[PDB]
Amino acid sequence: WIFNTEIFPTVKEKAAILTKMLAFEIRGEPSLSKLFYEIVLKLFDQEHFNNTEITVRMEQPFLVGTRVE
Repeated sequence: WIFNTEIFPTVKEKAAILTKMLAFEIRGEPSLSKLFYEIVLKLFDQEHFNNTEITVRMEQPFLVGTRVE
């Protein structure tokens, strides 16, 4: 979903569906959370001075991602 451009009309729906994936470490699933923080890290990889993300990826899962043991 995230890593391509299409007629999906806004990126806030991608943001709201990806921000829900912070329950993987709360419920106790390490592998799904590892994949999720890998794709958040890849979203921050292909950006130097860019907004290929939306700015809520810099807000919640980046900051929780600096804590993930």
